Amino acid sequence: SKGEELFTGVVPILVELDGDVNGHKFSVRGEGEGDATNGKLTLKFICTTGKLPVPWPTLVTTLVLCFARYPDHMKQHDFFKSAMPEGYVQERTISFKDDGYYKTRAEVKFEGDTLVNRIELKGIDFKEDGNILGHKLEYNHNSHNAYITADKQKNGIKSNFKIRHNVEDGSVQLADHYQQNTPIGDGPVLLPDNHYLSTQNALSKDPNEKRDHMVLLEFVTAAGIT
Repeated sequence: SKGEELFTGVVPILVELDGDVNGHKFSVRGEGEGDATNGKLTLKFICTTGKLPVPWPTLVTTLVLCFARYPDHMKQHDFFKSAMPEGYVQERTISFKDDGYYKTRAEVKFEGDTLVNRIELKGIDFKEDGNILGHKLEYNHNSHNAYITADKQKNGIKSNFKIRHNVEDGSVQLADHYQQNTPIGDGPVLLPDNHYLSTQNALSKDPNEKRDHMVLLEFVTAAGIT
């Protein structure tokens, strides 16, 4: 639909994150490419301030749903692409069970030929000996479904979902996500019927990279509408 023609091929991506968790300031920069026809993302993220003070897996959801594969019968429900190129604001609260929370605010928009995700993150109330600041999470990210609903009052969408992070002792750390997206422009956006996104992620390391970093492969596909 509207905005779909910006995503017909492979698109370069830039991600910039400025973060502060319990007063520990950090910065992350990512680059790679996205292919919405297959729902595929290929990115490499570097911490540009030293060692990341939180586990890389806790930043995956924060670090571009316009690259989701929406099948033909659902093309009228793709809010994310319909907002382009002006883009959208993506805001989340992420509550970690028995621990602190992240608040994130991002702008996702085209800057010329590159899709850019610029994020501010604040982390508050974390336990210095918990799973997050204590670095106790496995280096992976399991698959999740996220239900998308229309926020007709704000011409946007909303979503809430739980991420289950594997803990190195065999337990699970829950991260409860509430999300709200609002268009930056005022043109015709698509407000969808209820549906969901299915996401898979694989995390790896570049052997020739010396900085603290994360190589990320992601697949996102839409479903739930007949």
